[PDB]
Amino acid sequence: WIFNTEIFPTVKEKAAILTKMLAFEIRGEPSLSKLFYEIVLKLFDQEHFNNTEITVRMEQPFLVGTRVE
Repeated sequence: WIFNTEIFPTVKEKAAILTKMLAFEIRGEPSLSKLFYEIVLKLFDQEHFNNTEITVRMEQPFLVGTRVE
């Protein structure tokens, strides 16, 4: 979903569906959370001075991602 451009009309729906994936470490699933923080890290990889993300990826899962043991 995230890593391509299409007629999906806004990126806030991608943001709201990806921000829900912070329950993987709360419920106790390490592998799904590892994949999720890998794709958040890849979203921050292909950006130097860019907004290929939306700015809520810099807000919640980046900051929780600096804590993930």
